[PDB]
Amino acid sequence: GSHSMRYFYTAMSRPGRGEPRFIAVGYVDDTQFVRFDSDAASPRMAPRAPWIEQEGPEYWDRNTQISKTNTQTYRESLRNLRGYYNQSEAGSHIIQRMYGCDVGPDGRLLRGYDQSAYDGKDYIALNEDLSSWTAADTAAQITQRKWEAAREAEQLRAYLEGLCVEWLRRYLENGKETLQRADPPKTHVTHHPISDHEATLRCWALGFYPAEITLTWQRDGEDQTQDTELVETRPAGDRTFQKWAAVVVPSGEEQRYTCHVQHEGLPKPLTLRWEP
Amino acid sequence: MIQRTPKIQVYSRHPAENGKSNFLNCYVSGFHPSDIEVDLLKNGERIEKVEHSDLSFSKDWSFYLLYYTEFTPTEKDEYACRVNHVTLSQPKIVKWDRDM
Amino acid sequence: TVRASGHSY
Ligand code: NA
Repeated sequence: GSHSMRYFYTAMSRPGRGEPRFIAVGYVDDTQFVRFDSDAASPRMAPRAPWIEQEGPEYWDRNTQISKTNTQTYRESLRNLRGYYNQSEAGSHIIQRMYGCDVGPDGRLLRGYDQSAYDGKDYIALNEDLSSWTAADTAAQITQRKWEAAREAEQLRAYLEGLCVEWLRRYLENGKETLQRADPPKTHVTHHPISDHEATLRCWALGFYPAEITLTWQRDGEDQTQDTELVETRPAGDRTFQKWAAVVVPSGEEQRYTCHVQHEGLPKPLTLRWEP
Repeated sequence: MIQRTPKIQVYSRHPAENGKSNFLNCYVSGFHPSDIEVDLLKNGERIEKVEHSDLSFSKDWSFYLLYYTEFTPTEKDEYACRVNHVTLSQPKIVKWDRDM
Repeated sequence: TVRASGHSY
C-alpha cells in the first residue's frame, strides 16, 4: 500500500520550572521508531523500533545534533510567539509541529506536510504546493515574513521531496516484515441485553495493524451511522489496535443487523451477525 | 485559551482470563495541554511500575498517551485508572469493565 | 531521518 513518515515536535514552556522542554518522535505509518527528549540525562535521538537500530553512528549523531539545535530554536520560538501575542511571562505555552511525506506503493511522493500549532490552534502551515504558506493570524504573519525572508519553504520542499522520500523507502525495506505486513482484525459480535425490549450488539475488532479500519452496522442493509457508537481506535501495546462499534436493537430484530469490517489485512471485507 | 479534557479507556491487551498474565491498559487521548497525571489502581491502591508511551499528538493537535503494566487478572481483583488534568475539578476514575 | 534544523518562528 501507501506509506507515510511523520515527525512530531512538541515544545512546552514551564516558567519557574526550568527551560522549555523539547520532545521529538518519528513515525512510519503507525509505528514509532525514534524519540528525543531534552529532559533526558543524556539527550539523544534514540531508537524505538528494531529495524532502525542498524543505522550507524553518523545517523544517530546527525539526528541528535539537529534535535539539540532544535531544543534551542524552539526555546527562542516560544519567547518570540509570547511577544507576538502580548502574553505574560507567567503562562505555560506549547508549539507543536508535524511534518513528513506520503509516498505511493511505487515509492513516489504523493504530497508533503509541515504544520505548526500554538497552544493547540493552527498557527502556520506549508501549503500543498510546498512553496507558499497559510498563516492563521497576524502573529503567524510575522513568522511567515521571517520564513519568506529565509526562503524556508525551499529548504522544506528540498527535504520533503528528497531525504523524506528516500529514507522512508529505506525504512520500509529495512522493516518490511512489519511495516509492510498488514495484520487483519480478529472479529466477533457480543450481545448484551439492556431491558426486556432492547439489547446492545457490539462488533469487536482486535489485533489489527495498521490502525486504519472501517466498522459499521447495517439494519436491512442500510448503514446505521447516526445510531452507532464507535470508540476511538486504541493501541493494544503490541503494535496492534482495537476498536468496537455498538448498536442498540429491539429484542428479536437481531438478525436484521450486520456488522461490516474493512481492513487491508483482510483478503475480503467481512460481514458479521450475532451468532447466538 | 482553549483546553480539552482527556478521553479515557481502560482495557486489557489480550482478552482477560483469570490466572493468565496479560497487560492492563489506560489510554488517555484528546486532551490539551499535555500535562496529565495517570495512575493504575488495583483495588484502589496505586500500582508502582507503570510505564507509558512517548508523548505524541493526533491530527487535531490533541495529545494521547498509553499507560500500561503487566498483571494477572483474577475474579476477585478490581482494576481502574485514575486521571487528573487541568480540565478536571477532581481526579477522574474509570474502572476496568471486563465484558467491556 | 530528521529535517535540518530550521529558522526560529
Ligand atoms: Na485538575
